[PDB]
Amino acid sequence: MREIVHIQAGQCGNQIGAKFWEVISDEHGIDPTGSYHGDSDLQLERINVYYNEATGNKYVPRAILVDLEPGTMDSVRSGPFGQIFRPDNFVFGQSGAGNNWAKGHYTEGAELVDSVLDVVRKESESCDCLQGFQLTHSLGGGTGSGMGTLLISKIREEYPDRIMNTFSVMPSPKVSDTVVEPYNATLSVHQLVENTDETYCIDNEALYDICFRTLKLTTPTYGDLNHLVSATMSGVTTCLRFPGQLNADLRKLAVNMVPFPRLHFFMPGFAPLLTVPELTQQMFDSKNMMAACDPRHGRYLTVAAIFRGRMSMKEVDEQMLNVQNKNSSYFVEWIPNNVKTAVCDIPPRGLKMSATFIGNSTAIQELFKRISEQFTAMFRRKAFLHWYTGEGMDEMEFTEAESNMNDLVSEYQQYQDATAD
Amino acid sequence: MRECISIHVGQAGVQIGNACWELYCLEHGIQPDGQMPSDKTIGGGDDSFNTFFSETGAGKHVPRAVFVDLEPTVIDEVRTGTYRQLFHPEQLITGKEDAANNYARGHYTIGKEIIDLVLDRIRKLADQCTGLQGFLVFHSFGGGTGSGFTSLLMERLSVDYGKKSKLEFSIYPAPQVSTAVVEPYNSILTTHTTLEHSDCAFMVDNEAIYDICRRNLDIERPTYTNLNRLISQIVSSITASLRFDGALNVDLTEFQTNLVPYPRIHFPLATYAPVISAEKAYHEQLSVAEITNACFEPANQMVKCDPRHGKYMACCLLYRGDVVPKDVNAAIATIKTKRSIQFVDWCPTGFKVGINYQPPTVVPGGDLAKVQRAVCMLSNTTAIAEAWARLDHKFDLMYAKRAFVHWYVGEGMEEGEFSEAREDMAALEKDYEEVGVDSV
Amino acid sequence: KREHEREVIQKAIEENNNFIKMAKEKLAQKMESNKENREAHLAAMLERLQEKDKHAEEVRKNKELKE
Ligand SMILES: Nc1nc2c(ncn2[C@@H]2O[C@H](COP(=O)(O)OP(=O)(O)OP(=O)(O)O)[C@@H](O)[C@H]2O)c(=O)[nH]1
Ligand SMILES: Nc1nc2c(ncn2[C@@H]2O[C@H](COP(=O)(O)OP(=O)(O)O)[C@@H](O)[C@H]2O)c(=O)[nH]1
Ligand SMILES: Cc1cc2nc(/C=C/c3cccnc3)sc2cc1C
Ligand SMILES: [Ca+2]
Ligand SMILES: [Mg+2]
Ligand SMILES: [Mg+2]
Repeated sequence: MREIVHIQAGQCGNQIGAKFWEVISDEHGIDPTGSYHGDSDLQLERINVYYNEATGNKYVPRAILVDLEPGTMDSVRSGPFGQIFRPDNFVFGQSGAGNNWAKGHYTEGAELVDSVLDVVRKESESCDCLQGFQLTHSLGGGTGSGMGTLLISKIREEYPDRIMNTFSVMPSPKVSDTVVEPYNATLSVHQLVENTDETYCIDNEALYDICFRTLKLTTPTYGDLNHLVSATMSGVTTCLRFPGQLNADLRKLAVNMVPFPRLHFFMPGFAPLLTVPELTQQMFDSKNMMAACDPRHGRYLTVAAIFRGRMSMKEVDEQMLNVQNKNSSYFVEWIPNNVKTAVCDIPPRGLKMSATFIGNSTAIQELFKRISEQFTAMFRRKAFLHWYTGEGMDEMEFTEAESNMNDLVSEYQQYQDATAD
Repeated sequence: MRECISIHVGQAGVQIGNACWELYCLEHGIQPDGQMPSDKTIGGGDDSFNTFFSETGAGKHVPRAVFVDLEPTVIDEVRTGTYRQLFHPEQLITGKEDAANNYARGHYTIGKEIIDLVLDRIRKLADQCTGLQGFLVFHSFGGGTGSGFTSLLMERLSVDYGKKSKLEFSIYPAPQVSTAVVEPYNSILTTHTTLEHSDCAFMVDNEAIYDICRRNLDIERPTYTNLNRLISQIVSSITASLRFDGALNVDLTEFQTNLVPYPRIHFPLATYAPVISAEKAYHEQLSVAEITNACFEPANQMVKCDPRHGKYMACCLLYRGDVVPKDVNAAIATIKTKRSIQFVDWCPTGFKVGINYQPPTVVPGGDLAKVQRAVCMLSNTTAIAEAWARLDHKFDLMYAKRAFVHWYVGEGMEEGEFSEAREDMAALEKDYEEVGVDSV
Repeated sequence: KREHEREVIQKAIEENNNFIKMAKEKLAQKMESNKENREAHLAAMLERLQEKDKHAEEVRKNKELKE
């Protein structure tokens, strides 16, 4: 009854989108053929949230695969859980984006956006009561950044009273594809701030550091990074896909997490990378964050913690109270009881118990400051601007995007320095 | 005659309704199919339990109740539960999309789309009454439906039924079981709005009930099921006079006369005893004296506050079970010479006593022990204003930064509604100070 | 005394009726004020999105005037 429409755009968006459906199908007991062969009825109670029930008791993912080139999307169809997706929901172009945000948002991506919207309507009208949308994409590319943010704007027109969430992947020089990524990121953020309700900052720099320093991987691949993304996305969607003490949809989740409309960029966390005190302490550890930001360099506006597996509910409450007392300074005082806790009985694959962290911290300004620093370093010398001005853009639009993100940083700092008295 | 219609709003209201109506059926010997073998009068009757149960030609005893929620998952469990045959489908009303913990969605955006249907269903119940006494509304403070839709309902009920009595059972938000951060907003908003539309409201602090379940029932982590079964016992005690006939029985409206000195001062403090497990109640009988003493222990109150630091304007003792006046009077006399019971100078200090001979019942598989006697104290104390104070302070912390307010403005509300609601609370807290001050 | 008895009971009716009248009017005011506010909120939101369309068309037009 509470459906979610999933959309994935660009290379990064599809690959992390593919891994997402792989992990959650395993948890809901769905084979690549689309049939159910689980063992628990708790795997099907909220199955309609991400899956459609078609002819032959098949569970087809309510997902829409978008890209401007057949390359990445063809790998999905050939890869595991490839035949489970609805073939008509495959909407791909040919000309490509060439890692250009302008081509994604204005030129190439705009020529394909209508054919994508048609697939969105078909999926949305089949919903009893649509919660909203979730988008997986990168901000440092062309299609996922340009056309990804374009899709958001167009959906906002047809579905203004629906929740629009994104799993955005932040660009990093450690895993840098091109060099023009700070531009694409800044332009993407300029759109995300205005047209999204919730945004999960999946920072690539954080993913690389976890794989290298913690997971001991000298040469991290995208498969290694996406393993962290899949586990994280699986965790933040747990309370939505599974029956528990928490009865809330995307909207109710946003109400408790977003105190101010613009400040809706969350810091994902996961543990481990085993007792409840240990699990809790690691969950708040800065080395377990999927965003390269130290929460002890800022303050928490709101926090959402999710525990999975069979454990002591009493002990969970004790440890969540214990961490707030010992770290009171890192939680704003003008928002009483800003830390909420959910518990699911069903653990992730391979683990006895785990914990997923969703933090709305002002320390995330460090992520934006990093992008802005890289942005202004190129924009002050007008580097590679012909890629964008050639598509119709002008320097004014670049300055506006820069000014908006710089404002966002000032806003996070304002509420960080804010006091009760 | 003297029928009472119950209305259960939102998740908290509905699930508490489940516990109460299950408990009622056990007290009156009503089977889950609605049959009552003891009821000899087939088709109807003027018995005391008929104030809460209507009768059909087939001998089915139907609750005079309406369940309303803006989303279906909670009431759906009632439709498929043990007592599914008890309620006619029309009594169970659901929407598709909830209020998302937003007062505005519950009162305006979503609520307006179902409010006419709800009133119509309520009208169908009222038309079956030969002398409708009033309404009992069960809701939470913190939920968008329980706050927003309730206030809309209370407003409409004042129009459709004039000054016909409306009583509230309200769930006061507590961090231990709360999963919403904007509950102080919704609480202040709904309290301001229903204030002039409610004749009497019994607040239930979830933290108070949470503590009692942990302390007195040895429950490590109390669930909603744990809380509600305890809450139902208090509700049963309060409504016992309406549902049972007795010689020593005192009508609730008669207690209400003493409980409400001024229209806005209509929030009684409820205290219940004994709350004890089967292990601890074994070979240990609790007398009238002991359970009466427990009423003046703050750890047994439905609301966390300190009556010792306030003043009494009324004190009612609602006994049920093996209880005679002699023992009550002796127990009261002992208490009056030991406890810190201080009355305001403008009202008598006597204790109004009622006794229902029907002994308490427990739900099978519950934690509460089967006791021979129980008592619920309803007192009007200025100390209950502390509950307003804690809630108002949480309100001020967030509103000073306008936190989460955009969720309300986006659904059509104005900042003026927030400030207006807060000022009303300010006056209310001020009202409780004024009534406690001595005369000239 | 008889006419006083009349005045009291008709004062009770008058006050009860005024309470219903006020409640009905206050509620009608609020539901109307809310409807206007929520519509204006969505009107402003769509107008911004329709402004992005105007800007997007100028972008494609600006590129067209370069070929
Ligand atoms: N005592 C008790 N409190 C409850 C119960 N269920 C919910 N609550 C409380 O109600 C508050 C949240 O409001 P809900 O009633 O759950 O939500 P709702 O009324 O359905 O409103 P929406 O979900 O926003 O549409 C929280 O503070 C909970 O602690 C219950 O079964 N018993
Ligand atoms: N974690 C992760 N990041 C990716 C993946 N593919 C691309 N990226 C990141 O996304 C950025 C490039 O975006 P891209 O995928 O080319 O977007 P596109 O142009 O729409 O296809 C680079 O900075 C990469 O670090 C992936 O599979 N996993
Ligand atoms: C308070 C709270 C909030 C919360 N929000 C979650 C995220 C849901 C989601 C899933 C997919 C896309 N966008 C959002 S999990 C969660 C758990 C708690 C306790
Ligand atoms: Ca009968
Ligand atoms: Mg690429
Ligand atoms: Mg609800």
